[PDB]
Amino acid sequence: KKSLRVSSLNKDRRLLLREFYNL
Amino acid sequence: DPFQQVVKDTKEQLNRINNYITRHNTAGDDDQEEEIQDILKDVEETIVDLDRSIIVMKRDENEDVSGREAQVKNIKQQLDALKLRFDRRIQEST
Repeated sequence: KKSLRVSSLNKDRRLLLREFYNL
Repeated sequence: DPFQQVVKDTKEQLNRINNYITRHNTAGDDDQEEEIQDILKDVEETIVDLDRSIIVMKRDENEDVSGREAQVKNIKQQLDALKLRFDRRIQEST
């Protein structure tokens, strides 16, 4: 067994995405 | 800052796969081959998110556009370096 995916990356992507309209 | 966080997540994701390729030279595990292809796709799309963020943020009187697009350029170069390693590696056997 072997694990390549980085923890928190989907969650950080969602924060960046949620900022997109913020004006 | 969420943008800087993604920029960091991505470099580190890219590096993780790079290190894996270095340790498992052999183009084997169909699992990880799929998984690597899945992650790399996710990264292509993450870079569109970062680019998009910059474009809509160009009016924002603080934001460092040129310093940010320079960080995205760098990440594109890193992804492209690794897509090459991966492609080269596939042509090596079995």
